Amino acid sequence: GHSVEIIVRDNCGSCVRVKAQILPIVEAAGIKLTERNVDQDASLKLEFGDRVPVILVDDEEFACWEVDNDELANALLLE
Amino acid sequence: GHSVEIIVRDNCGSCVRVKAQILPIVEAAGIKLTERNVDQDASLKLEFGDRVPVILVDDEEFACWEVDNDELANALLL
Repeated sequence: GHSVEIIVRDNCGSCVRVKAQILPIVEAAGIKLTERNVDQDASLKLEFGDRVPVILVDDEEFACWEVDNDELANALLLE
Repeated sequence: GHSVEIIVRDNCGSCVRVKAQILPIVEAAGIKLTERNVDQDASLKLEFGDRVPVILVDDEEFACWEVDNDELANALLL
């Protein structure tokens, strides 16, 4: 089994979208997703504030991020 | 004209994976992707060290990231 936690902040559309994207996968694993907010726990603002939202798997920051290749292509075809 | 840089650290599989994922896009644009390593440059570590890999387009921090659902599913479901 694994634990999964998302670290979010207030007024964070990216936080809400990432949560909605991962919920089916976490639920398929039989896991309860936990959520902590850097605007409530300053210890977390200090540790993670520069890169929220963060996903923790087994209480370790988990690298499950990819570049949007269409947004990257769009930037490169602009003058 | 454009530049693309990836900012990396040593022994980071996520840096290698992202570099491979973006390489065809940078090369479709006739651009040569460059690479700088925070473990070889202390200023660069101060700025980016805790959130590599970072992508710079025209020297600005590219913000359009998405969750890799299949990578998370792989880690949790197998």
